[PDB]
Amino acid sequence: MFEVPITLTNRKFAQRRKLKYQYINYISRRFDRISKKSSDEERKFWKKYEKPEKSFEIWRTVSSQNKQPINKQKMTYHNFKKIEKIPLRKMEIPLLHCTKENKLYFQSISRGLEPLKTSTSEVRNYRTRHIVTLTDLLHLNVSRHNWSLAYKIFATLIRIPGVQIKSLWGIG
DNA sequence: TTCAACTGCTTTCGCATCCCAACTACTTTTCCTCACACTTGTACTCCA
Repeated sequence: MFEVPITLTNRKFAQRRKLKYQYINYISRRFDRISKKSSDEERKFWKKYEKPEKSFEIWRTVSSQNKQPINKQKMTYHNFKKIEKIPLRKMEIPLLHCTKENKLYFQSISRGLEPLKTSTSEVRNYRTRHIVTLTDLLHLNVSRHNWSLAYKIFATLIRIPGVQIKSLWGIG
């Protein structure tokens, strides 16, 4: 349930985000050439946005000049399936080089259908399996205001290698 | 018959642009663990 302090990575997750952010670069360019009639591939993505670094989300005052008139002309299904088609053409040949469940992912996440499999569950590393165990027992006693026990879990969690700042300072 | 620059000399011992590095990333090195499609009979009756 609770967040874990692991620097966990797998090839199926390194691909499935890269399989996603490779695609998004093409469909972003395609949206602006139809707006013109009217290469890490993820390092290239975040150059469109400013990472907030103070808050989670870049919140912004509103009663100011950051306002806009509402755009009138809206989407339809006929324009959406023709603006995605040419990015869906070029994507299909790297879709057969990637693994089929990464390929099952991008087929599923492009029609809606967010993933229901959370990444810290199938990792099965036996050391992360205790790091997932301890942090769900760490928060559970802090939830239950049991402090001599949640001390003991927290003293044991910081000694297991690979744990982060996340557990460290927050519940001081 | 004079003005104005070129001129060597003050002491006496001893003191005294190129490289490197940081951290976080991404990647390669491979080795190990199984599945996915194909096929002949046999089984349960099928129509003669």
